[PDB]
Amino acid sequence: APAAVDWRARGAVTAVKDQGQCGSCWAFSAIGNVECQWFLAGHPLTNLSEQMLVSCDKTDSGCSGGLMNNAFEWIVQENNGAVYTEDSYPYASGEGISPPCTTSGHTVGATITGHVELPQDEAQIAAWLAVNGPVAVAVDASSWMTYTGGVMTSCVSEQLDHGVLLVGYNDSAAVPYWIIKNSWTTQWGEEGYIRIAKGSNQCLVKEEASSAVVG
Repeated sequence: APAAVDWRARGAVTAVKDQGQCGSCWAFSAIGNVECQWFLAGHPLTNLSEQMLVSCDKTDSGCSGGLMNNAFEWIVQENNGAVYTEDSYPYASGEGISPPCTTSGHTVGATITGHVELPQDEAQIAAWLAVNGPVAVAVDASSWMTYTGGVMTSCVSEQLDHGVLLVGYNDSAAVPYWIIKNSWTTQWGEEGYIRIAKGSNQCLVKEEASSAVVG
């Protein structure tokens, strides 16, 4: 809160997952944000279900893409605020297809009441994150298949195409950076994470930032 915040070092972030061949990054961003906000609201960190969104959220398009803001509003407006545990609705879309939605046989792991859309300003996003926790963001991920580690100091920043989770920042480093959880397994990047320079809208990170509200 200023200087540096890393919510992974606060017990607030679950393990890196794998979206597989499904274009479900929107769902991993939205659920990763809910997992962290649920913990920060005073509940034990629980793994929650991306499959629930890929299969049941009909305001988004399953393995053909979606938006974290639509995903948050589908949970509130159509699923009575419920987010199921990952254990009770496991990921089933690794091959690139979303099975039909099942409405029963699952357990509620978290509930949310709404969502807030954050200012398109990195200093303001950092100020909110420092106090309220991890933020879902959309980025241009064109450069990211060649990311091998370290702080990426220049990033292609043309078109938003990927949704991820901002878990921290460090303004004390040589080049200030953001720390981001991705969904392409631990074999990619720094054990599934990436750091990009902060303060110059690298990869269009300030453009579409939002968070679920629980309470």
